[PDB]
Amino acid sequence: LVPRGSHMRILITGGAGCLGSNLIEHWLPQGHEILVIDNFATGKREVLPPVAGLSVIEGSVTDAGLLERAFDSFKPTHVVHSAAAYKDPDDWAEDAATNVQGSINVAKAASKAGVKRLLNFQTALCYGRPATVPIPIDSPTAPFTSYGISKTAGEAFLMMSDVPVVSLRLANVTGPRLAIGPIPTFYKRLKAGQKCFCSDTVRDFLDMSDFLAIADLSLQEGRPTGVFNVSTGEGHSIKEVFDVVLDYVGAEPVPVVAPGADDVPSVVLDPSKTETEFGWKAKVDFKDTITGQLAWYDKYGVTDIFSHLS
Amino acid sequence: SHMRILITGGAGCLGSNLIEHWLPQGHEILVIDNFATGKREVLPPVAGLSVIEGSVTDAGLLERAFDSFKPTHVVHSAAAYKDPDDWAEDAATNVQGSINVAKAASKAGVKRLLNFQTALCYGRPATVPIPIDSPTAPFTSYGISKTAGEAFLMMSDVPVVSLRLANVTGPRLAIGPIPTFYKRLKAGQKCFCSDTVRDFLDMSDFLAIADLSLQEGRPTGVFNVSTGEGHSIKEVFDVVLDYVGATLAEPVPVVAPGADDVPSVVLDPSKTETEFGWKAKVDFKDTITGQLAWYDKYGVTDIFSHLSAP
Ligand SMILES: NC(=O)c1ccc[n+]([C@@H]2O[C@H](COP(=O)([O-])OP(=O)(O)OC[C@H]3O[C@@H](n4cnc5c(N)ncnc54)[C@H](O)[C@@H]3O)[C@@H](O)[C@H]2O)c1
Ligand SMILES: NC(=O)c1ccc[n+]([C@@H]2O[C@H](COP(=O)([O-])OP(=O)(O)OC[C@H]3O[C@@H](n4cnc5c(N)ncnc54)[C@H](O)[C@@H]3O)[C@@H](O)[C@H]2O)c1
Ligand SMILES: [Mg+2]
Repeated sequence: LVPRGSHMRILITGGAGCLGSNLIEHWLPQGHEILVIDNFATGKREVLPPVAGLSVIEGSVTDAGLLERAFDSFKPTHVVHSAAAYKDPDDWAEDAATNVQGSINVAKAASKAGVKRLLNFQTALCYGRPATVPIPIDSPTAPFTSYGISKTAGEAFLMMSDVPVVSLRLANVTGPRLAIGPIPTFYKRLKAGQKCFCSDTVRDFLDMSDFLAIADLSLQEGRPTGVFNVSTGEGHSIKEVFDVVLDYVGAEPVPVVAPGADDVPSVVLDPSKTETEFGWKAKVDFKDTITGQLAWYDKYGVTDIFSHLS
Repeated sequence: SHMRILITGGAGCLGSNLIEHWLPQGHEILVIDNFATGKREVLPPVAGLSVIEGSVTDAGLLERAFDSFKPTHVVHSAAAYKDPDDWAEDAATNVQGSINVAKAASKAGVKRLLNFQTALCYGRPATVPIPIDSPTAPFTSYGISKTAGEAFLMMSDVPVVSLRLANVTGPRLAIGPIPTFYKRLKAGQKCFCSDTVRDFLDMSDFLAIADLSLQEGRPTGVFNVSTGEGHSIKEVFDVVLDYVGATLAEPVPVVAPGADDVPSVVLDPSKTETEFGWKAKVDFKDTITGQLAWYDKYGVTDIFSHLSAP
């Protein structure tokens, strides 16, 4: 039915996570039909209320029969692959099963089911220690952690698919229900009057609204396929983030501390090919990105369970 | 210098040739193999040799093998590759299998783990001969899963050597251009050579570096194993023609390489020479000729054992 001429039946793996739930909140009010598959390893049941147009299967992308049955009953036109394992750096076996084998399973099931477009999200950890920052899209993959090695292979399998695939390599995305990293940490700590420390690292940040716009473009028939960096292309230090929080919240000068052994000095993506090929560009700058995150904390707390669905 | 060696994939070409080299020296050897491609004939019931039939994907089986056998050394030679559409098997054997082998070896406190890597990990190289610090950029099921496998092994606390190998020739090689030209030329069938360049390594040179790799105090990490010289498939053909003594009814056509066929894959072994002091001794003509001489004696067979069975 609606939206007229472009109703999607969207199968979203990992739909109970941050990105998944934010996409559901974006698409469901438009009339799209959504099916989520999640094992609740990190995602939350509370972000998936029993509303019309939304179904939820508690299961794993590693379970290939659960997937064939779900693709067969639901008949999606589109797939968003957002399921990932990462929480235990030493559980290589779970990373490989979810991130490699689960990607392969989704790919095979999508191809059989005839889906029009498949959207995957890739961690910038795929680049490992880059030689060039901002990282060009044609830079090699060079992961050196369980999460990066497994995601790298996952993406590589997906790119062999006969289904048109977009894999978005992502900046640190901010928005509703983000509850980890420097933004919430500096916010809670500064309100608690606790000592903060800034890693001596450059990172990039993307506002949820800009993430949503490229996700929309990525699922349109006829649009480009392949791997794409999604960023403003600007990098900001952890200290710069801290400074925005401090001023926002209104509290000895903060020490610049690290970086840890496995911490890459600078990770900032070059989005130039994505601008060219999609005509997309990130509209929300750094200050507004962090500020809107902090504004969300003021209203709902540092929580990962506040649903904007009725 | 007595070794208790656990060899996964020991029924295959490299594994079985290793066993023939090491078992006469008094080493105790356990093989784990699922016989996907390796043959039961190459592993006779002799003193010093144990065979468990099973998969590196089976974490339970592996734990029980490492516990009972207590290896001092591990040679990880198991790989899946035969069906390029069977991504799930490639990922299970090559990624999960490598992870199970790494974890089990770590737990059992092995002195040294030896891995073999396909040059498909390099994808389409930017520089030939391929430097050892070149990126991994695989684009096939076999190259992707093996790349991930090796990367997981490199995260082990056990000392690891991973050898990126030229095309190894020796007893029981029954695939590739060498046996194909030998058989076809003797039968009067038309041959064609792809216009590609490759490297070839005699078994004797392979045994030498494998030996060095298993010795305490030796270097660790990734290494290219090669003469460092490349030869076209036409050059291989030419050696086979002359050796077989055939007369051609038309010149061999040299044809443009396939879609997925990398034009030139030759490895630069300099770091291996620097750190190991190893250098490949057998030149191209002698390497090809030694393969053809083996076929003259035994035929193109992968079931002839050089071990003396009771
Ligand atoms: N949020 C970011 O800024 C960011 C940056 C780079 C890449 N990514 C990628 O985007 C995707 C979503 O990230 P997120 O930030 O929303 O994280 P998230 O932890 O909130 O993950 C999404 C979900 O995956 C689920 N999951 C894990 N294993 C599963 C399994 N085997 N079967 C089904 N579901 C499973 C979790 O329960 C979770 O809800 C991931 O692939 C991640 O690697 C995110
Ligand atoms: N021979 C070469 O020139 C060459 C070149 C580069 C890399 N390598 C690497 O060297 C290693 C051995 O190669 P090969 O030429 O001997 O090939 P091979 O096919 O003869 O041997 C691989 C062996 O692994 C076994 N196997 C497959 N899946 C298994 C599983 N799940 N559990 C246990 N065993 C399993 C097969 O039965 C087979 O005996 C492989 O890792 C390969 O990728 C070989
Ligand atoms: Mg092989």
